[PDB]
Amino acid sequence: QKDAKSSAYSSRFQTPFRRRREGKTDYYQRKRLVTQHKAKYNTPKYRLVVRFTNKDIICQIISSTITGDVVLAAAYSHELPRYGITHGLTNWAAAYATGLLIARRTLQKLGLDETYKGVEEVEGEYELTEAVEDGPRPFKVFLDIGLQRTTTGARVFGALKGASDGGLYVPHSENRFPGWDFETEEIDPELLRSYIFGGHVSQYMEELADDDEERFSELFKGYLADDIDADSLEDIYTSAHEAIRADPAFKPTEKKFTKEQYAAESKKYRQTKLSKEERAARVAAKIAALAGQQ
Amino acid sequence: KVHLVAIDIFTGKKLEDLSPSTHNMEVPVVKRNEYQLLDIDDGFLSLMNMDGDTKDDVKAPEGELGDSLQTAFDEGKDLMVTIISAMGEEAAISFKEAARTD
Amino acid sequence: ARRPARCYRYQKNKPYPKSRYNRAVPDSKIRIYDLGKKKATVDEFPLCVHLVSNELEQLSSEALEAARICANKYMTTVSGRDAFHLRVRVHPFHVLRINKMLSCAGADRLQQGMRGAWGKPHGLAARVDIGQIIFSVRTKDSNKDVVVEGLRRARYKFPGQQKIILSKKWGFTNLDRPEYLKKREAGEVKDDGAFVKFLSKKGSLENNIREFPEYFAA
Amino acid sequence: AKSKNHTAHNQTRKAHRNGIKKPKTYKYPSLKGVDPKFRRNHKHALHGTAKALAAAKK
Amino acid sequence: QNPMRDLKIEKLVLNISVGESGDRLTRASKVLEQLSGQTPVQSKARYTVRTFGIRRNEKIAVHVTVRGPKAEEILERGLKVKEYQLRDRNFSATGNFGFGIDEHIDLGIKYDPSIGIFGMDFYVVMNRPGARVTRRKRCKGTVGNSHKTTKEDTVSWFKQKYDADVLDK
Amino acid sequence: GKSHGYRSRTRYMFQRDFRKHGAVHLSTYLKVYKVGDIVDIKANGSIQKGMPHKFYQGKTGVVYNVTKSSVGVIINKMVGNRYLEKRLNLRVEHIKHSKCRQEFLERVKANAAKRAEAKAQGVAVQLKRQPAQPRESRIVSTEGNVPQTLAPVPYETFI
RNA sequence: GGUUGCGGCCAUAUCUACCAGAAAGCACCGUUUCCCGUCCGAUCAACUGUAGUUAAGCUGGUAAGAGCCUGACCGAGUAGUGUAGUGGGUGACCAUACGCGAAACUCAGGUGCUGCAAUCU
RNA sequence: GAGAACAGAAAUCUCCAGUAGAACAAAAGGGUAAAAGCCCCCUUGAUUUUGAUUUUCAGUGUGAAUACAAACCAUGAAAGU
RNA sequence: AGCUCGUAUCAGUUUUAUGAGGUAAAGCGAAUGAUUAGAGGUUCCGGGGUCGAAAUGACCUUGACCUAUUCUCAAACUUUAAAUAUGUAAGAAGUCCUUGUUACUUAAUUGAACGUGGACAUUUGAAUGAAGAGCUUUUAGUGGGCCAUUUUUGGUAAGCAG
RNA sequence: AGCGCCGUGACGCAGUGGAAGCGCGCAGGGCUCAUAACCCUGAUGUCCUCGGAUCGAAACCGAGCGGCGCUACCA
Repeated sequence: QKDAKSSAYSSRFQTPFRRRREGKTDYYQRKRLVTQHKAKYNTPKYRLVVRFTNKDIICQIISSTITGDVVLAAAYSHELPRYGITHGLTNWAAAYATGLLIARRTLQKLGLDETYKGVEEVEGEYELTEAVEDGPRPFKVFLDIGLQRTTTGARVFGALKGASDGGLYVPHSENRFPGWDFETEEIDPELLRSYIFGGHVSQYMEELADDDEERFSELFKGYLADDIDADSLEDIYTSAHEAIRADPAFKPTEKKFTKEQYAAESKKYRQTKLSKEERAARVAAKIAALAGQQ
Repeated sequence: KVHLVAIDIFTGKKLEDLSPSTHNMEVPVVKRNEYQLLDIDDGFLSLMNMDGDTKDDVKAPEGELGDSLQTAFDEGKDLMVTIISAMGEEAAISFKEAARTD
Repeated sequence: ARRPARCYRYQKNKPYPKSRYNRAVPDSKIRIYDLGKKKATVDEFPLCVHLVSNELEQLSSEALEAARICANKYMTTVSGRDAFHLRVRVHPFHVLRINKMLSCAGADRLQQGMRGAWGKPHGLAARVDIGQIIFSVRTKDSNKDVVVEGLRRARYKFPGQQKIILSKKWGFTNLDRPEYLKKREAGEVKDDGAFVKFLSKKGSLENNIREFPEYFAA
Repeated sequence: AKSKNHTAHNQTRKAHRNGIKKPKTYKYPSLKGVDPKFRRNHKHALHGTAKALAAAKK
Repeated sequence: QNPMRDLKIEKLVLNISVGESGDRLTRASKVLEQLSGQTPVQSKARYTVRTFGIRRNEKIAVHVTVRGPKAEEILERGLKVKEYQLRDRNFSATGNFGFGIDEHIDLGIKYDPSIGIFGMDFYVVMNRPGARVTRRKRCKGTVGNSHKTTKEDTVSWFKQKYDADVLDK
Repeated sequence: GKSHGYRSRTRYMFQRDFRKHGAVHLSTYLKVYKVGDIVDIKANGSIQKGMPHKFYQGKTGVVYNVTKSSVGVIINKMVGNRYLEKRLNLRVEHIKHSKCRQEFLERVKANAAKRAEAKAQGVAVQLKRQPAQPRESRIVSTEGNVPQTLAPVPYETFI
C-alpha cells in the first residue's frame, strides 16, 4: 500500500540536475568558480579541482567551455610510484606531492617552468608565488573542492601548499594549514614541515612499534616487507620531491591489450534490450501459460 | 459637525467641544502597562517591571480606587496596579490581584 | 418571490462563482441530482434519453428544481420509482447580482441610484451552450414514451428551445449499443454499483487477470 | 458634472502623420554610459596610434 | 548467502521529556551524563498549550545518543530488568524499537537523594552497513529493500540471541 | 486606487517555467558578449537583481558596454511620436543571443564562398534570396494511381 | 564497450518491485595518536589498503509498469480566430468566401546521449 | 505512517516517505531546496566621491531600483559576494 | 520661414529567419479551490444494533479515510495553447587576410576597441514603393466630443455610464 | 435603501493577546422554635454561531444570527 506514489505527484515532479541526483557537485560553488568577469571575454577561469576517494587522490587543472570542461594537467597517487612512493597513497604528504606534481606538469607543458621554479628548500611557511618583474605573470588558479568540508588541517590544503610550492599562483590564506594555533593567530612552520616529511605517521609507527605488535603486523605490513622506518620515510619523501622536480613528463601505461579487445570482452559478456517481437513473445507466453488456464 | 464630551483621565474634568466630522482632531498614543506592586514608601507609589526594579513612580492616586487599594495592600497577596502613560504624565487607573502561580 | 429569468437569462457577464472572494451566497433550492433506481446496472437499463439545448443561456436552480420535480413526478406516478434513473447534468456555480433599490414612493430622497452600482448576490444559475446536455435518463424501451413525456414536461418548465434526443449509446456510457454487446459477450466489463470498469490493453496484466478472467478463458 | 476620463483614440493617427521616425544612427557613437576603464585605455591607445601613423607617414 | 547483511546495532538513544523546565531538567541531565559518561543535549518546545502548562522555547527535555559495546551493554541490562519479555505491539514497523520505563537506578546506578525518580524513553536503532551511504555528503543513496530491516528478521536475530521470546501480537 | 509599479501585471511573465524552477544552467554564463552583438531579452524571475522592465521583456537589442556580471543593451522605444534609444544594464541570465543573426552570418560567409567560386570560374552567382516563386509544370501519371471519385457524406448527428 | 574524476543538454535520465554483475575502478569496510568537531570519530578531520564483501550504494535488464518524450494518412480542418457582405435569424447565434489553426482523447514508437583526462580483460 | 513510561488527538525522541504542499516582518503575486528557509561564526558595504541608466515621464522633479569607476572595508580557504 | 544635400543613414506593408506573450479555446480518472453519486475495501479506527460475562472475539448498519470510477465549474486556477497583434536581422558604418597602438585583459603578441595595407562589385546580399531624403526655428487653434462593426466592464435594461 | 454600534454566570454591568472582575441572585453550616436579617464558607460564564491570522484570544479580521442607533435634506 505505502509502496505506491501518485500519478499526479510523479507527473508534476521536477528532477534535479544529473550530478546533483548523483550527489557529486554544488552548482552554487560551480557557478561562482567558472563564471568570469565579462570584460575578459574568452580568457578562462582555471580551477584546481581536487577530489578524495578511498585509496587515491585526484588533482586536475580544469577550464570550462560550453560542451564540457577541458583539462590541462593531472596528478595521481596511483602514478606516484614512478617517482618513488609505494604506500600511504591517501595521506597529507602524498596530497602535497600531487600538488607539486601537477604544478610542475603545468609549468612544464607551458614553458613557465625555468622561470617561477617555485620552492625546493621547504620549511613550511606561507608565501605565494609573487610575479617576476618585466616578464610573464604566474598561472592564476582557484581551488575547487566540490563538497569536501573546509576544515583546518586537511589534505586538500596540503595539495594547495604543494601547488603553491610548485609554482602556481593560487590565492589563499594561512589560517587552515595545520599548526594554525586558533587563539594566537600564527602558523607553526616546524609542525607543518613535520607533516610534509611525515611526522604524525612516524608517531603512529613509533607507538605501534613500542606497544601493539599485533596491529604492527596487521597494518604497515608493506613497511615490514620493504623494511621502512622513521628516517627512511623522510629521505624518500625528499628524494621524491627531487624526482618530481626532475621528470614530471607523464609516461603513461602500455595497456597490455587493445581498446577493441577490452570492448570485445565487455560487449560479448554484456546484456541487451528485449526487442518488440520477443516482447510480443513474452506477453504471448504469459497468455498461453496462465490465461490459457494452466 | 460632531459634539464630543470626554473625561480628563489624570484629573477627572469634563471637556466638551465640537468641530466638523471631516476635519482632523489630534489623538495621543495612550498606553496601559500592568505594573506589579511592592512596599510603599512616602507618597510615591512603588511599581517594578519584569526586567527592572526601577520607577519610584506615579504617586498613589487619591481616589476611592486608591483608598481601597491602600487597604488591600495591608492584607498583601501580589498587587498588580495598572497605569497609563499619555504624553508623559503617568498615573494609576485600575488594578488586579493574583490568585495562582505563587 | 424572485426577479424574472428574463432579467437573468443570457450570458451577459463573465463566470462569477463562489470563491474565497465572495464567500457569502444564498444557497440553491435544488439539492438532489440523481433519482430513480440509481443502483441499477448497465445492461439492466439500456435506453438512454437526453435533454440538450439549442440556445446559449443561464438556467436557474429554481427552474432545475421545479423541472426535476415535474419529471420525477410523471415517472414515479405512472411507471414507478424503480423503472428509470434520472440524472441532472448541470451544476449551478454562477451567481447573480442585484442592485437592491427601494419599493416606496418617496425613495428619491435616499435612493442614490447608480452610484454604488455593484450588486450583492441573490441566487445562483447554470451556464449552458449548444449541445450541452441538461438532463439524462436511463431506462427501457417500454418506458420510452413515458420518460420522453417527462422530459417534455421539463421542457415546458425551462425557457428557450430545448430538444429531446435518444442517443445511440448504452446508458450513460460513451459506448454505442452493438460494440457494448460484443464487449459483453466478451469480457472487458465488470459492473460497479452504477458505472462499470474496463479492461485496458495497457498496464498490469496481473491486475487484469486478477480481474476479467473469462475473456482470457474465451 | 462628469466627463470623458481617458481614451487613446486618434493618438496613433496623430503620430503617424509625421510619426515614428527612427533615431539617427551615427558612425562613432556616444561613449557616455560606457565603462571608463575602457574609455581610458581606448583614449591612450588612440593617442598612441594617431602618433604612430603620423610618424609612419610624416 | 549472508556475507555482511548480518544484523547489528547502529545506536542507542536515551530521552527524558521533563514536564517543564528547571531544576528537574538539570537533574535529568545529571542522571543521563552520570550514566553515559558524556554531557547531554537539551530540547526546546515547538508550540504552546496550557493543559501541560507550557509555552514556546521553554526547555522541555533532554537526551543523549550513544553507540557500540557500551550501547549494547546498556541494552541487554535493560532487557534483564525487562525480564527478556516484550511485545510485537510495542515493536515498530522497521525492526527498530525501544521502551519507556521508570526507576532508572535499576541499570546499576549509584543513586543520589537530589535527583529523585525519573522515567525514561529508551530507543534502539539497528541496521546493516550503508548507514553513511545514507548519512554522508557525497554519493548519497537510498538503500536496497533487501538491505532494509524488518520486524521478522530483526526479532528472529534478537530471539536467537538469549533465546528470549516475545508475545504473539 | 490605480497601481502602476515596476513589477505590476507581471505574474505569468516572471513565472519561471514548468519543470524548470530552481537554478540556472551554465551556458548562460559561459557564453560571450561583445559590442555590436544583437541579443534577445527574456527575464529570469529567479534572479531578482539586474532585471529588465516588462516593456523590455521579450525584446531585442544591441550591446554598447560590458562589465563584470552585466551587459549594456540599447533598445528603441516608442514614446508618443519618436523612437528613443534606451540603455539597459542587464544580466546575462536575462540575456541570450539571436539565432536570426547567427544564421545571417552563416549565409554571409557562404555567399563569400560562392563569390570565391565565381572568381574561380566567372559563372553568374545570382546571390540574392528570392521568395517561393510560383511553380513550373509537370506530368503526373496514373499507373497504380487511378483517381478515386469523392463526394460528401450525409449529415448524421453522431451523439 | 566497462570504471573513476570534471562536465554540457537537465526525467528517453525519474519512481516502484525484483534479477544479474568476468576483470578493473569505485564503494562498503578496519582504526582514533596526530590537525579538527560533535551529546556521540554517526557526519566531518587523520591513518592503513591491511582483515573481509560485491550483500547495500553504483551499473545494466525485465514490467501488455506509473511517469516522461516523440510521431500519426487518430480526433480534427473540429474548438477558436483575421478580413467581407443592404448574408440568414425575433434574438441568442449560425452558414458562406479569402485565411491561420488547438488541447483533451485513440493508436504506434522510445526509456539517456555525449565532451576532456585517466584506467580495465 | 510505525513506535517509545507518565503521555491521551496535541508535551519529547527515533526511523521511512516527503518538488515544497512550510518558512522567508507584513497585503497579494512571483522567487528559492548542499538556499534566499532553520541554526551557528564573524562583521556594519545601511560607508565616501560624485556621474550614467530604468520606472512613473514633459523623457522635468520626488521616491525606489539597476550596472560600473576611484577609495576604504567586511566575510570566506578561494573564486567571489 | 526656410536650411544641407540629390534618390538615399527610409516604409501604419509583405516574405525568410529568429525571439517574447499565457487571452480565446481546452482540462479537472493533472496541482489549488468548489461540487454530484455510487461501488470495493481498512475498522489497533466515529456512532452504534446483535451473539454473548467479556475477548485487537464474530456479524449487521451508519459517518470517515484509502483504492480506482463517473457528472459539472473557475475574471482574480492551470499541464497545454492558438488566430490577430509585437521586437530584431536581410551587409560598404560590411566580410576575409596581414600587422600597428594601449596605462585595459591574458600564464602568454593571448584577447578587446580603433586603425594601416590588400582583396571581395554590377544581384553590394529578399519583395514592393519612393510623390525628393533629412534638419531646425517660430507660432495659431485645441485640451466639453459623439456614432458604427468587432472585443468588453458596471447595471434587469436604457438613444445609460465606461 | 446607506452607515455605525452591541451580544460576558440565573440577572445587570466591567474586562487591556500570556488568560475572567464586581454587585445582586444560588447552595451549605451556625444563631433563631421556623423563615428574614446576621456571622462563617463555596461554586457557576460554548465569553451569539462558523472560519481565518496569531505560538495561543472573549478581545484582532471576515461571514452568518439577533437587538438597537444614526441618515432620510433642496424640490
